[PDB]
Amino acid sequence: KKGSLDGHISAYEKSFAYMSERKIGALIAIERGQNLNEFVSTGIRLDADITSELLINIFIPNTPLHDGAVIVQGNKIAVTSAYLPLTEKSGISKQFGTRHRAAIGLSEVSDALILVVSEETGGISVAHNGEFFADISKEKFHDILVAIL
Amino acid sequence: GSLDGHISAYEKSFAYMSERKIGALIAIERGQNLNEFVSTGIRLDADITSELLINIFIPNTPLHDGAVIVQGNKIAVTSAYLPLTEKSGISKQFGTRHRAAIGLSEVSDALILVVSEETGGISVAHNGEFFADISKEKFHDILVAIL
Amino acid sequence: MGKYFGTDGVRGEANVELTPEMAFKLGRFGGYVLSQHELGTPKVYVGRDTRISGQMLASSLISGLLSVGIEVYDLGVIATPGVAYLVKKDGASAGVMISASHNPALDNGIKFFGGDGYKLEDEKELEIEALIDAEEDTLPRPSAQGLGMLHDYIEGVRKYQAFLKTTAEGNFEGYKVVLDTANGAAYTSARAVFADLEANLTVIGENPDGLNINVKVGSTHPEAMAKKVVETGSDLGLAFDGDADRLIAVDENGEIVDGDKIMFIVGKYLLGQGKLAQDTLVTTVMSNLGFHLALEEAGINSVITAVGDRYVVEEMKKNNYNFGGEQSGHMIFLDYNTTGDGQLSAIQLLKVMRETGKSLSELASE
Amino acid sequence: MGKYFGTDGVRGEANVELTPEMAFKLGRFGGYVLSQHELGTPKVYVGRDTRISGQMLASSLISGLLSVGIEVYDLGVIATPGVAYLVKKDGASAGVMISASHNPALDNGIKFFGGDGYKLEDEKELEIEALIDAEEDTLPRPSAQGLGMLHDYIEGVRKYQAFLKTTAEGNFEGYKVVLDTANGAAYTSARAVFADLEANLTVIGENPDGLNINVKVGSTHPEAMAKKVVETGSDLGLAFDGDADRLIAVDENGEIVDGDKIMFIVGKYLLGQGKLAQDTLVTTVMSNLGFHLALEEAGINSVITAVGDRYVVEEMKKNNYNFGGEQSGHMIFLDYNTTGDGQLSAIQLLKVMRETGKSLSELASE
Ligand SMILES: Nc1ncnc2c1ncn2[C@@H]1O[C@H](COP(=O)(O)OP(=O)(O)OP(=O)(O)O)[C@@H](O)[C@H]1O
Repeated sequence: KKGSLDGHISAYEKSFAYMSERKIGALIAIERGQNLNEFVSTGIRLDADITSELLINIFIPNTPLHDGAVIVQGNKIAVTSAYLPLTEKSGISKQFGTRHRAAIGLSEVSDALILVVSEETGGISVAHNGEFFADISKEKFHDILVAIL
Repeated sequence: GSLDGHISAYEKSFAYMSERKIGALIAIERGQNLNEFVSTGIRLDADITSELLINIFIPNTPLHDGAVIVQGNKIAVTSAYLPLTEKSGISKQFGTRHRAAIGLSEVSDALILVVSEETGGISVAHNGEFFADISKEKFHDILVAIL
Repeated sequence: MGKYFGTDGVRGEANVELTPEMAFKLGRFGGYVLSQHELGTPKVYVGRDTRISGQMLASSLISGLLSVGIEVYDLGVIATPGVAYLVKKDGASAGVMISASHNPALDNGIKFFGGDGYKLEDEKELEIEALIDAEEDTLPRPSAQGLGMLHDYIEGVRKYQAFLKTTAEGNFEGYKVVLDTANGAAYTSARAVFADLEANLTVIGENPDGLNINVKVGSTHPEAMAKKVVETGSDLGLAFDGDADRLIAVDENGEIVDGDKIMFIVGKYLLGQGKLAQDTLVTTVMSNLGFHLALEEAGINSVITAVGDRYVVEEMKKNNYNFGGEQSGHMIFLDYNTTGDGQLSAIQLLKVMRETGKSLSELASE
Repeated sequence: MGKYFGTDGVRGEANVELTPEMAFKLGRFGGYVLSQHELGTPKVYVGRDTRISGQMLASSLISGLLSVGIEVYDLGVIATPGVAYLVKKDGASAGVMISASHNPALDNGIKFFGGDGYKLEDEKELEIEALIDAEEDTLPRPSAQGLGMLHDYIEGVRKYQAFLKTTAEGNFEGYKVVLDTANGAAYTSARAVFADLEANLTVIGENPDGLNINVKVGSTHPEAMAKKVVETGSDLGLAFDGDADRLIAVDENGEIVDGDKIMFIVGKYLLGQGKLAQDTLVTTVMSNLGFHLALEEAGINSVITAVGDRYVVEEMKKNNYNFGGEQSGHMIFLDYNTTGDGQLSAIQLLKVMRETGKSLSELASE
């Protein structure tokens, strides 16, 4: 948690945008009221600081870290071998795979505000702290990440 | 150090990259200086596991360029340029990445992880000497001798 | 062939018959044609085989299409079926692939993968012909605003690989295979695909150097992959085409398994399992006349479409059938992928050998 | 002068003055005039700015490069100094930078350099214009083996980043810097060079946008860099240009420190270390009269030539000195660079301020 992580938020936003133009759909985390570590204890974490190259090469599909989601703490994301708990409701739009529905589940159960790039839904959408938003502007994502980073 | 997990993970990652023909040239240091040549490239200081190594050495990717230099029971390098060799007996069939792996044989004091991106043959040139095209058990014996 | 379109796009020799400036023109005017039929900015794809002179035509067409406004994201070195599957999966409005398959290295393909997901529609070809036929180039040339940046799509190998692992339909592990890359479309994704089934892999010609495409390996002289099958002692064979569309293989004995023979094997494994829910499968009269006799003995009804897969796909869309093709090996499982895919055909054959109990030494004997 | 190529090469409005088709003609014509005097297949390198239309013309030139057999191992984000240094240390035969520099995004500028280190001479551009303006078509087209294949030199930019760091010859730590790329090409080398040098990082307009290169930030609008450096307490402020051709300085007092003051500071620092010249440093007549008066009082010999950076380079090469710089900001510090290098000039200025200890406020005394 520093200004280096504050700029790493912008770097992660740039990586998510370059994924959105290339449909590299994955899910990430930023803790927002409780630890994800109980759900983040599944695999071999990294705790390496959030860098553009590391995430942009990690969250690609058909590779050793395609499955699951990215879990983070501090200035670092704990690799990718551990996703949060999925949802339990069905009144919301059913227009996505595990990614958007499971991130909204992390909104529903955890207090998270999780950035989750969409392959099944194309763009980037934010579910946050018991609420959500869909397909928002790049400036909205940057402002949200800077505010709740 | 009793690196029965670290060397096993590096061996498993190397075999996984060799069979599927993943092209890279990685390294882990030894009892001499290796940080000055490593500070040039991008930094991750990543925790060491075989799956993350296969991820970082995946071809046509963001971190797919340059060597992977490791210190201790972890890895910290991304695209840091190693010093090339000057010995005359460099194999032309050995790649320029393999030539760079041969670079460390006289300006460092360690081994490397050399995987051919054209045929997948095994290669190592450490402590001045070398060992090439070793099998999985033979490279396992090489890493046990490294420990 | 229209005013400037060939049979499956543009087929010819780069910088010998076709012109690189004409390739940029067929990119730009084609971009205008694509822009004049869809609201919003058209998002397309691009692909090319590993031909030696191939990259020049793809670069010229990518530069030409970059001006018309449709920001063509490009993904070089990938299969044509992979490019089509990515175009129909990620949400593309168009696509491009470049491959010539059975032809020698003196020519390279140019194929505009249409927005439908099948081959390019007639209206798109007519519009591209019109915009390359008129004299003036009246396309809207954006100076700064509206220009399309070239976003590289180097992750295009990953999605096309991911279409194979879903089409595995169970593991192909344990068996021993031979995959001759033929310095073509198999040089990028097919080695990782056949390895991704966790089987023993023996590759031939997987170190392409550009000018080695379709030379002494592949669907032009399959005796070499059979000699490698005999020496390596693997069970089944696999010898891809130039664009990973066609398929052929040698058995563990070394003989030649026909494309209609692979069709009969896949059809028996289908009609036994009930997956081919349109059980009267399509067929081509370009195969041997005894192949239809074998089909009639097998108890599967067959129709006759013209030589080539265009009218085959047309009849597949007309009468709503799933499997049907020529004798080249295009086992186009239309319920599993977009179009002719040699990797998908090899995956289906591996599934047949895995589930049928009997090995490949008994499937082709029907 | 050439009809399109001029002083700083060819600079015309994209898709208005120089057509991209003419660029695909120009790259091939430049190849067919590049391979005249070398032996074998000669090599080159290419770089460009961050403009959205910059990628289109560079892609067209790369497409034309595969017409006469010009093998390219190039990049897409570097300064003209980067391509010059790569040409000097790579032993290649050509180097081209695609950028319109200080102008707006409505035009792009393609100019081929000289492999020796300076710009290309009169004969090269004259023969290229002769080839382009020739009515007929005589450029050979390599179809068989002999045509090259393009390669990515993404690891090659690290050489340009290290060489400037090597030419610094001293850490840039301590002096808290505020770099100003301002949607140029310094987002690829300057940020990494300063971060490796243990300096301070605060960059305004460091993110390229496509139509924001040299727009309301940079060499043609230095207000934002000075404002942010004053607001963030920067002890030193430096700014670059779109093509990084010039260099401008942001003082601690919130004023504007220009190229004449930069040249005076560099000349005094080289006078202290005994590396200015024999006795004479070059000078453009467009500098302020106070600058030349302070130079005359300083005692270093001043020579005035024709207005223009090309005349500055010619005077530097003829007068056997080792420095030359016009008040716009193009400073040929040939003791560490092949040609005009804004980043190397800023590195030399920061090392001068570190070694001498003279204040940022008093650096503009002469
Ligand atoms: N000094 C170096 N430090 C780090 N990485 C290097 C160095 N030199 C080369 N490389 C790496 O190797 C690549 C070039 O090596 P090259 O691919 O020619 O060899 P190879 O893979 O061993 O052989 P082949 O090309 O025959 O498969 C570079 O792109 C880079 O990733």
